[PDB]
Amino acid sequence: MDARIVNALIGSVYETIRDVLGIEPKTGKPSTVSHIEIPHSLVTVIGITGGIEGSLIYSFSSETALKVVSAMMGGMEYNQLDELALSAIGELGNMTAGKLAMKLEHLGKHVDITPPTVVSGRDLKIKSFGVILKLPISVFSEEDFDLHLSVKSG
Amino acid sequence: MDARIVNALIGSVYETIRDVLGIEPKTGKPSTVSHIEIPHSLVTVIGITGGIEGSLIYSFSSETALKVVSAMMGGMEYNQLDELALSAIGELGNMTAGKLAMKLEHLGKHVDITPPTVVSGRDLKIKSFGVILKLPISVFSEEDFDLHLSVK
Repeated sequence: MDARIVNALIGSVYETIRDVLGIEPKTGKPSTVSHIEIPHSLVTVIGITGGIEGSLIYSFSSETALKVVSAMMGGMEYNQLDELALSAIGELGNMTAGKLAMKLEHLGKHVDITPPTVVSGRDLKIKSFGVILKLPISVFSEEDFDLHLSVKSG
Repeated sequence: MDARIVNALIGSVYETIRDVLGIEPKTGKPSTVSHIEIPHSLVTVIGITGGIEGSLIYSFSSETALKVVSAMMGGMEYNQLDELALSAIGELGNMTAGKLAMKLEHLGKHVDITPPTVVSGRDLKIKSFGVILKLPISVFSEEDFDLHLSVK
């Protein structure tokens, strides 16, 4: 996969979780993986079409979901994964793909971002297609966001 | 939601769950829902961009899944749900969305399709965004496939 892409992703995650959560993230080291293990119970999926067709998938614990939402809410404490709570997460990732989309444009990659689809369950397993990039991310805890970027084509 | 779309969807599903699986299915009755109530454990999610922004979410069971595989793999037998089985499952949803897209093209709207993502779990709950259309499908069992098309 193109480092430009990998970099384009990194910047989007960095800039985004800084403006929305107000905290500077710690991007980890890029890494190709064969499948996707979800240790959590909350997973979001965002499609991408065009220059590159695949996806952006990120998940995390319920405890982290809260700190996340509470952060988007300016500071208001929180502890209830209501409907808006799911929208919070969905909004976070959407804004991310939103920035990733713009950055790919500059480099000449015209892609379109799909709305998010937030899934939550117990023993979760996902099956994506294309080459799976893994980007380690530390927001509040050490690596509390295990994000992936699939590229079927592009 | 533009019935001209539900139109392209049910026909797409129909014409696809028909040629790929060789069986004509019964499309239930189009419903409008406030959210997606997941009655199964395996979902196939496919996204739409362009003319419309939304998704296509097939919901089916593990049992229902292997019957699709066998129905695709020349009708032989299939017991485990391994990667191949999975890739088959996606292609089916993918071939559908592909036809939905193709029908959309002829009515003005230009849309692009995302590759599918199969997810599975205990106590599933999918949060979707936008307006939603529910369409029940019966292939083998009665309503063994519940599909949702959330939009813009």
